[PDB]
Amino acid sequence: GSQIAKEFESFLLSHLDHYLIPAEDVAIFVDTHNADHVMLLLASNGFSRVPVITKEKKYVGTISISDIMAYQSKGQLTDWEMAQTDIVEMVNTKIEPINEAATLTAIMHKIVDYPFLPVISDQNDFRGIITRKSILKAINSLLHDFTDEY
Amino acid sequence: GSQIAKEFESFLLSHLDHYLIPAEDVAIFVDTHNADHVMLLLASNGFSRVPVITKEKKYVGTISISDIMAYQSKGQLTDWEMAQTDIVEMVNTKIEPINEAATLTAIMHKIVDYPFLPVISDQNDFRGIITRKSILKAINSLLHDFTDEY
Ligand SMILES: Nc1ncnc2c1ncn2[C@@H]1O[C@@H]2COP(=O)(O)O[C@H]3[C@@H](O)[C@H](n4cnc5c(N)ncnc54)O[C@@H]3COP(=O)(O)O[C@H]2[C@H]1O
Ligand SMILES: Nc1ncnc2c1ncn2[C@@H]1O[C@@H]2COP(=O)(O)O[C@H]3[C@@H](O)[C@H](n4cnc5c(N)ncnc54)O[C@@H]3COP(=O)(O)O[C@H]2[C@H]1O
Repeated sequence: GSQIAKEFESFLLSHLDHYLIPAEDVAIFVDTHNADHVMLLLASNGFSRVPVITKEKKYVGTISISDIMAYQSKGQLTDWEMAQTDIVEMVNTKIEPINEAATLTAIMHKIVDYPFLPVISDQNDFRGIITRKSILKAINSLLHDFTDEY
Repeated sequence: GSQIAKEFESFLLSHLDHYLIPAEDVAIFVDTHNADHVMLLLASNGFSRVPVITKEKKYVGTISISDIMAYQSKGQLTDWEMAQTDIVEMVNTKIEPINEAATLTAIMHKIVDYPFLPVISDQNDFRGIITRKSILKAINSLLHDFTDEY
């Protein structure tokens, strides 16, 4: 009864960096890379959607193969033309990044609509991502601790 | 302290049907439908991956636009040829469906690797799906109840 409630206080008031997949371990795209090779790398990494950053590691947005395809068809561009265009042009900006100072309660409410959230500093530096898998793993470790009592 | 632990017992020992998105509300494909229109409907529903069922509502597998594209390129098939082929040929069978009698602990451990799980009966009837969003919403309602005390 007692130890159960405090484990939740220590969970709810815990830091965001406990659940973060650091920027080094996040497959990203530099906004100046060509679109044809991005379509190629996305087929090799296997991720449906990845973050887009600048050379200074500043957050721009996210990209998927769908985004690249929508741009090519909307602009009627050829395959060769795409290999001469950078990602900036077709970058998705719909996902609003979360600050690294964000509460875990604030994470819980946002991660219900997003498979992942990109994490930024106050100066728009890319810090990594919060995935639903990371949060789900944290919930499972917590439940693992309450099955110890009864 | 007291009311906290029982809410978790009632959560952990709860039925799967509390978190299920019933079969009626799941966008599916009938295994005999043409592949070209499936590529079309997948662009209208917006789901990255959906279940594939038979006319008798028996579970077959799942489909995505990637699966359709991989089949067309691997078989070198033309656009018109795809409109004359049914989904059965390119159906993904990697996701193992969960029984409707499955424990919520068993759900927790499986939903960490899968955005969704297709739910089946003992006779392979499709019952619906368990999404990560459904589980994440259930965790949030639970945390909402413990913030009431302190
Ligand atoms: N290489 C792999 N090995 C093992 N399991 C894999 C995997 N690729 C995908 N999955 C599984 O599929 C889920 C959805 O993947 P998706 O690529 O659509 O969606 C992913 C992707 O868009 C992004 N993501 C995850 N890890 C990433 C990373 N290290 N770098 C860049 N983006 C990442 O976050 C979304 C949600 O991720 P999450 O981990 O919660 O959930 C992942 C994970 O459970
Ligand atoms: N039309 C829409 N309206 C609002 N939010 C939307 C949406 N489409 C996608 N999302 C959001 O994106 C998440 C990942 O979507 P995705 O299409 O890749 O992946 C989905 C899709 O493959 C499947 N799914 C969810 N609901 C479905 C349904 N009613 N019929 C068929 N498949 C469904 O389960 C996966 C995980 O679903 P989940 O709900 O946890 O997570 C969803 C949801 O949070």
